[PDB]
Amino acid sequence: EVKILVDRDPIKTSFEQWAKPGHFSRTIAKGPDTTTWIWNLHADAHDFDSHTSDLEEISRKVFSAHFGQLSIIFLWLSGMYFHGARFSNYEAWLNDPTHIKPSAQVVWPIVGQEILNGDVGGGFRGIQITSGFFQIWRASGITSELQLYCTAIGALVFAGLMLFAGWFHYHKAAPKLAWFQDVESMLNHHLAGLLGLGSLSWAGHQVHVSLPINQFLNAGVDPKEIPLPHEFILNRDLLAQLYPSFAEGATPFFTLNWSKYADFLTFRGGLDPLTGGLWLTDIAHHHLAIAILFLIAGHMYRTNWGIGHGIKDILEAHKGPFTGQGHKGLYEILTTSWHAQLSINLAMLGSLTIVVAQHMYSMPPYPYLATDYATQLSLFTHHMWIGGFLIVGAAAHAAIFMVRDYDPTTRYNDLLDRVLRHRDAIISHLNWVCIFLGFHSFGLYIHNDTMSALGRPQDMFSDTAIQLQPVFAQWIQNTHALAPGTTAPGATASTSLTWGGGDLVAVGGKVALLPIPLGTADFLVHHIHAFTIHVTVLILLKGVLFARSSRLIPDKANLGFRFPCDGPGRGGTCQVSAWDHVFLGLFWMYNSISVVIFHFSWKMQSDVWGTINDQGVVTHITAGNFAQSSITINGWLRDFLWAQASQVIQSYGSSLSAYGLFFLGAHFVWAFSLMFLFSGRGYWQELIESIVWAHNKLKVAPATQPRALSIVQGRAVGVTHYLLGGIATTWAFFLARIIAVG
Amino acid sequence: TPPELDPNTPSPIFGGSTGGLLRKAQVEEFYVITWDSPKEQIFEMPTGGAAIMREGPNLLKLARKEQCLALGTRLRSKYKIKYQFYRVFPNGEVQYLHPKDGVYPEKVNAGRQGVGQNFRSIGKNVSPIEVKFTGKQPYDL
Amino acid sequence: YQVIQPINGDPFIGSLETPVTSSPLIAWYLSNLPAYRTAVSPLLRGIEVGLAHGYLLVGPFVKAGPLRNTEIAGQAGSLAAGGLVVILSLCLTIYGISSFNEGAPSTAPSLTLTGRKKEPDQLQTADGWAKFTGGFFFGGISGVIWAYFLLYV
Amino acid sequence: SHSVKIYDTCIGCTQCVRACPTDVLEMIPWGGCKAKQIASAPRTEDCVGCKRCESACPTDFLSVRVYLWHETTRSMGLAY
Amino acid sequence: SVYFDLEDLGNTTGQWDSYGSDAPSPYNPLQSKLFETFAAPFTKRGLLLKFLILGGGSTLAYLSATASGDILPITRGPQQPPKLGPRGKI
Amino acid sequence: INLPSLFVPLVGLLFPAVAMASLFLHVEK
Amino acid sequence: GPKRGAKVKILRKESYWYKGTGSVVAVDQDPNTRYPVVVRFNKVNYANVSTNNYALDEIQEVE
Amino acid sequence: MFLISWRGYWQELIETLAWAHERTPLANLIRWRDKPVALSIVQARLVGLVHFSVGYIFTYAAFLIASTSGKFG
Ligand code: CLA
Ligand code: CLA
Ligand code: CLA
Ligand code: CLA
Ligand code: CLA
Ligand code: CLA
Ligand SMILES: CC1=C(/C=C/C(C)=C/C=C/C(C)=C/C=C/C=C(C)/C=C/C=C(C)/C=C/C2=C(C)CCCC2(C)C)C(C)(C)CCC1
Ligand SMILES: CC1=C(C/C=C(\C)CCC[C@H](C)CCC[C@H](C)CCCC(C)C)C(=O)c2ccccc2C1=O
Ligand SMILES: CC1=C(C/C=C(\C)CCC[C@H](C)CCC[C@H](C)CCCC(C)C)C(=O)c2ccccc2C1=O
Ligand code: SF4
Ligand code: SF4
Ligand code: SF4
Repeated sequence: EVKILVDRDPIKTSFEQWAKPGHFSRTIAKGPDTTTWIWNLHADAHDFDSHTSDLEEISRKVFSAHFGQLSIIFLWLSGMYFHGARFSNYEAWLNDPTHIKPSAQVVWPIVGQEILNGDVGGGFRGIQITSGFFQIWRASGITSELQLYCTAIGALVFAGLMLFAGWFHYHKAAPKLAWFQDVESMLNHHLAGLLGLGSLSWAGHQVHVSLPINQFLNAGVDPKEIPLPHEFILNRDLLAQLYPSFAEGATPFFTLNWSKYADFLTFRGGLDPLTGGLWLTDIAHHHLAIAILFLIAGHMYRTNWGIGHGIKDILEAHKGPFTGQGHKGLYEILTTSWHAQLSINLAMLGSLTIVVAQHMYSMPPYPYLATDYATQLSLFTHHMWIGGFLIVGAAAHAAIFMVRDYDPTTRYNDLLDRVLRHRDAIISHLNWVCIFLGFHSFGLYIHNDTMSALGRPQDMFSDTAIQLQPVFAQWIQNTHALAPGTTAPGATASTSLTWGGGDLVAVGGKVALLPIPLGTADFLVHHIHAFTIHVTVLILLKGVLFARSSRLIPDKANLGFRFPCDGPGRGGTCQVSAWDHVFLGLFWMYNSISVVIFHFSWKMQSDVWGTINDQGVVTHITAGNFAQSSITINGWLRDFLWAQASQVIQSYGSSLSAYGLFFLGAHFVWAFSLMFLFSGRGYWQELIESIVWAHNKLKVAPATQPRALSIVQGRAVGVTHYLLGGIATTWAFFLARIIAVG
Repeated sequence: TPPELDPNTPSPIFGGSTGGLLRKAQVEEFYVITWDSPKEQIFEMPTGGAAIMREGPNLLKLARKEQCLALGTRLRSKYKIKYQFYRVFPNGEVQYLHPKDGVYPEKVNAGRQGVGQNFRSIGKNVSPIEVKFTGKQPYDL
Repeated sequence: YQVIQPINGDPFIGSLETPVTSSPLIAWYLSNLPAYRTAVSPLLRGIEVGLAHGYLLVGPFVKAGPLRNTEIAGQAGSLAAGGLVVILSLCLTIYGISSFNEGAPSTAPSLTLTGRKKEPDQLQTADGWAKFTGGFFFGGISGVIWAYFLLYV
Repeated sequence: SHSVKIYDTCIGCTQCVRACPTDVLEMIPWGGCKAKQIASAPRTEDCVGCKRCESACPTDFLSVRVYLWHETTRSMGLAY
Repeated sequence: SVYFDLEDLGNTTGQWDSYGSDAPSPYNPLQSKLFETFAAPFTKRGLLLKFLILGGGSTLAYLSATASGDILPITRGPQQPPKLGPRGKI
Repeated sequence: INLPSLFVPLVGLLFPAVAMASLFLHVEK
Repeated sequence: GPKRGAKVKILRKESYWYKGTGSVVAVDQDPNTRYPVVVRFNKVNYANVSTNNYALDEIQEVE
Repeated sequence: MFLISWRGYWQELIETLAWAHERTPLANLIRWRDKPVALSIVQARLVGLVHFSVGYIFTYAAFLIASTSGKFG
């Protein structure tokens, strides 16, 4: 019987706990004897499992926490809209999107930083933004700064509401555990109410506000001269002038004469030639269909009426000869353990962010986006990074479940057990396939470097020597290019210009998109991707599968999820914990994503982006050198890194100088991590002994005894500074490069 | 007191895994742990996976002594059950290992002679130069 | 019915019995390989193994080697294959010298799946391994020569 | 094998013995401390050298000490 | 229904021959005699080692010392006139 | 160029083979 | 020996509080006790311990 | 690599590889005489430092000689 369950006033609201650091932990609440205390206070702050054993209290904590997060995000959006209204060149940009650089940040004039306010156009001086907000705002039909202001106020209000909701649902009316456990209902409401009504109502805004205003903008009429959005709702005559379907109102909808609505609900595909973005009509139709799909999907699970599936039933129905009991027991696991859920959701959300990156490069959804190379590069890189991080997190919390929540005596599952019983085979096979992949991908590169160095280019792996064609990908390309004529008749063009066949979409003299050629170089990089991903998976999966025990450490589970080791014995057992596997997996994720974004950058600058001359002459940014240059490590070293770092290294004395500063700073932080990664806390402790002596000599030794960081924190600081450094380096490199030569 | 005898008692219910014995058991040595369970019940295997201990006598062969003391520790701590374990050589010989004198080493028991006990504080160890060119270590004195 | 069972019924031996490991087709296949002819002279086994391996070895050397696009492709590739045959024979030889003492008996299993006693493979002895290596060299070179003949004569 | 030594600063809290994962240490009668007992290491052939015992010892300085020495298949924690 | 036996430590520790067959020689008798007589010299591991090392080195030295210029560019040598160094140096 | 064609493969292939085999047998004994 | 609550200097070289001062808690009168002098310190050691046993020749009453 | 990742990870990995070898037919016929284990902690530090130093020296040597002799001042 699914219903609203809530406890009234579980926790009194008082600043008393604010004045007592570490209140959540009986150990930390006692106070500091050494400095280590401090770090612990922050490390275990959000580890609610180590706070209480009660699943209910934890669930409440996470719920209000989520409200806090949403509040923060609303405040963030509020900031973006407000800065877009008060400190930007957005209207000017609307007047001329093809020759004005998007800027929504200005700096104050002190210590010379005024130079950062550069000539972005529109009679405005500031920092060029690469978030892509301007194209969103144009797509939403926003024309004035006033509307941006109003959206900012709305977002601020929503921030207040989310914060209050957090306080309310923690201190005043806190849901019961059964409420959180109503997964059938939660799934129904999230499928139908969130996504369904979300894309439905959004389709509403698109059909009533986006389409008309954008039609006007594309027509060329001055934005101020364009009718306000509410008028298109009040006066249906305007929409009728733009799309005659509205003359018949909602009649063809109910009478099933949907063909009449082909004016604003299309299925053309490809890109709009005068904007370089997907057709907004296609987008509106897309959101309508999606809305229907999710709406019907949200009626799958049984709640307070007979109809509907039971999750446990569907799970217990799937069991084979190879797997025995199958998915039985998983419902209980996934309705009592937050870490399992977090694992699944992190893996899938990360993967989703990755697919978002790819789909947004290859099918530009916003007007004047494809030709804003800075924005595209930025979006791709950003979402790729977010994805990778979320995935590593999925590994972490999978392992955390494996150590803290797994209990085969009370919550047994056959699949998990069987996985555990042949983990050696799984990990060994992953190992082998990783070595094979490494050899047969990187080894090709080294082979090429050697042959090239020895004066034997005819012995290389390339398109002009020993060819390794991506036949399968080429076939998929051709198939997807010929699809509109055969297997998708209702579609006018392809879903993306990047497919093997097609024309070329250009906007304002710049290339928006064109068919992307795939050769030996692409085979090579793709197999590098497969390799790096496989290694990352090797590390993480090994980490979670051996989190509880191994032949080396039979009782590793009792040591916890996060611990440095089990001593120098057994030959040495450093980094045996699953946490340390998350730690190594982070480095490998960094590696993989780095080579991925380099792949994207070089390929785009070489074979896609660039200017287009009259009669159809396309001049790319790096003139198609990829196919010949990316086949050796030296090519990446010289033609990519060395050649393209030019913009960042000579950005001094201009508006892009901050990128030079960040280039150097990031290199510095990266190197700085190596001190932590390469060393150990014993040395630091003894050094600290000497320094402490010096402080005692002058009566200035603190009561909170100065301690070297723990082994684990040394590792965490190490990997954190390593990632921050490397990623920020590629950040500065990318942005300076693409902003200067774009 | 005489050590426990080692007969052929039934093994726990388990579908088999890849974490069991290897060639070391055949050529060098393996181990055997026995216990007496009040009922049929699930326990986690030291080598990974879940097994079912039967009621009465149970005998499990493992690859390392550490696995044996691990499992035994989990038995005594979780299931409140006494355990023993032995080492087994390829020739067939069995060596009784734990608990050595019938009493757990945590609690004192008369009869045990000291091994490796230095009757001096740790700081009073001689410098390495004192033992140069000898076979002795400063902690062997 | 279930598909995966403990190895030979023993759930505490570090392996599992799957269709890949133990099914009639694969079992018959492996048991008929020269390596598992546990009751025959290791010399003949060596001849077969070396023959097959040298024969396959001729392929990739000829087509992928540095002289693949020259009139002297077959000679070069086959020679290289013979070279690898020699090197691998050297490897096998030192493996035999290092692993088995002339006095030491067979280290091969002396039991079957059923549990009955049988004569240990003489492949796991010094003399036996030496014979196997001789067979790998003879058969290796012979296989290279034969493949080269079929390919270019 | 590794070497394990007990020193007379031992106060017989037995923490090290119940910390060993391979049953190396044990408690024997003694008169040097109030607890009437001292630690002992009769089975260092099974010692892996993890040093959990040292991490369990309360005394300053340690009354149990592990000197990693000759390396064997048992001390390497190998199961193969 | 047990798997522990002191008298039979072989079955206890899974020391089985999983795929070894007790079948007699399936090979060609004439070819068997051929190989048993002709491949015999290489069945002495010391002599085989000496023969493979010395013979292999000898062969390598042969094909190396007599390598044609049409095979190895290193034996053919330079065929174009030399270029002058950066600072007018030979 | 005459001698190098003899000595180079001698030191680069034969010598390390002999040495590695010898050291292998020595260390394995 | 020294009285209870007496401020003593540590003479044991391998002690965390070597050359430092602590307070006497109790002295074991059993002559078989090798380290009777129970001492407590203001700061904990690397093992989070604030108390330790010493011998008569390992403490020095000062003020 | 040798400086950042430490022993236990590799030791366990190698354990799974040892299992892999003892359970792979044909390859089963070949067995090691010295048990495969992960490098020791100190050994790891040394090997890591060695790769680091060699890389350092060789890289800077190549740059030095190439940049200088490429133009000869
Ligand atoms: C994440 C969102 C975000 C970010 C990164 C920024 C960033 C910026 N804003 Mg923007 N802003 C935002 C949201 C954001 N804003 C929102 C939602 C609004 C609407 C209210 C604004 C309205 C706004 C205006 C009107 C201006 C800016 C300006 C700026 C710039 C200078 C900031 C400054 O120096 O403040 C001033 C610095 C301080 C106030 C420092 C005091 C910090 C105190 C001492 C900390 C005390 C700790 C304590 C716990 C915090 C208070 C808690 C409180 C509950 C009591 C900087 C780029 C300026 C600008 O861009 O000029 C060209 C500017 O004029 N912002
Ligand atoms: C506004 C009045 C108010 C007061 C007096 C309290 C008081 C309390 N809360 Mg409650 N709560 C409130 C509002 C309030 N809350 C709101 C608005 C929410 C929704 C977020 C919650 C949700 C909530 C949860 C889930 C929990 C509490 C808990 C508590 C108790 C301990 C918390 C504590 O002392 O740490 C004080 C914490 C801080 C001073 C840090 C604030 C952290 C902010 C909000 C995060 C955002 C910072 C952001 C990242 C900026 C970083 C910038 C840059 C440096 C990176 C204490 C009685 C805890 C409890 O009862 O334990 C048994 C507990 O688990 N509260
Ligand atoms: C889906 C979101 C999400 C949520 C809710 C959690 C929640 C949790 N994680 Mg998980 N995790 C996630 C994603 C998430 N994680 C991701 C994406 C990764 C990959 C990096 C991980 C990898 C991971 C590890 C390895 C561990 C956790 C742990 C935890 C638990 C304790 C967290 C804590 O208290 O730290 C307090 C929060 C901090 C100390 C924040 C500081 C983090 C760095 C310093 C900030 C980075 C700098 C920033 C980018 C820029 C700085 C600019 C300037 C300030 C210099 C908590 C349940 C821990 C645990 O024990 O679980 C039981 C744990 O050991 N997580
Ligand atoms: C690791 C990737 C890789 C690959 C695929 C190649 C491939 C090649 N190299 Mg290159 N090389 C590499 C890395 C690689 N190299 C690196 C990193 C360097 C720097 C040290 C070099 C330096 C180099 C030089 C100096 C030369 C080559 C040459 C060659 C060519 C001939 C090689 C040869 O004769 O071997 C023989 C090939 C084999 C023995 C094949 C064995 C593998 C088989 C397929 C295994 C089959 C297993 C089976 C599928 C499993 C199931 C069994 C079941 C069916 C029964 C060949 C195209 C030569 C050339 O001129 O190229 C044009 C040459 O002169 N390489
Ligand atoms: C000791 C320093 C030294 C070094 C670094 C070199 C280096 C070289 N020699 Mg030269 N060589 C040397 C001394 C040295 N030589 C001396 C003193 C003689 C007179 C006997 C020669 C006679 C010689 C000839 C005829 C040729 C070379 C050639 C070469 C080149 C190829 C390597 C080779 O095959 O030589 C082989 C070297 C020898 C046969 C003589 C060395 C014998 C000494 C007495 C023992 C050395 C043992 C050594 C220290 C052990 C190190 C390994 C150990 C640590 C494991 C290489 C640049 C070849 C060449 O120039 O190609 C372009 C070539 O054809 N060398
Ligand atoms: C440092 C010493 C050294 C020397 C002198 C050589 C010499 C050679 N290598 Mg290289 N190689 C070396 C080290 C060396 N290698 C190392 C360290 C690596 C790994 C980085 C390689 C990786 C490599 C690859 C992948 C390839 C070579 C190849 C070659 C041959 C050049 C291609 C050619 O056109 O020749 C012409 C070659 C022939 C016409 C066929 C050669 C047949 C030989 C001479 C028969 C010898 C038989 C005899 C039993 C050898 C036993 C020696 C042993 C007992 C010591 C040439 C013989 C190529 C090759 O072997 O082509 C077949 C080739 O593909 N090498
Ligand atoms: C951007 C942004 C924002 C804003 C937002 C908005 C503005 C929203 C809106 C929203 C909306 C405005 C929504 C709406 C919705 C509606 C709906 C969802 C409706 C539905 C309906 C229906 C579904 C119907 C049905 C029916 C039919 C069809 C017939 C029969 C009867 C009935 C009636 C049942 C904020 C500030 C937050 C923040 C910042 C960002
Ligand atoms: C450098 C380094 C340290 C030393 C780093 C330390 C001790 C970090 C602490 C440094 C800060 C600056 C001390 C905290 C400062 C206080 C907050 C006081 C602030 C004073 C104001 C002026 C800001 C380790 O402890 C360590 C441990 C394990 C592996 C590697 C390493 C390692 O590489
Ligand atoms: C990769 C890695 C391994 C795995 C590496 C292994 C097992 C070494 C394998 C090397 C192979 C066998 C040979 C490699 C080729 C060498 C060039 C051989 C040189 C031999 C000299 C005598 C010349 C560890 O064991 C390890 C241990 C502790 C900390 C870090 C690490 C670590 O990072
Ligand atoms: S982590 Fe530090 S302490 Fe723990 S084992 Fe590795 S080295 Fe020894
Ligand atoms: S080191 Fe580990 S194993 Fe050796 S004795 Fe101390 S605790 Fe027992
Ligand atoms: S821990 Fe230190 S003190 Fe306690 S018993 Fe073992 S040795 Fe004696």
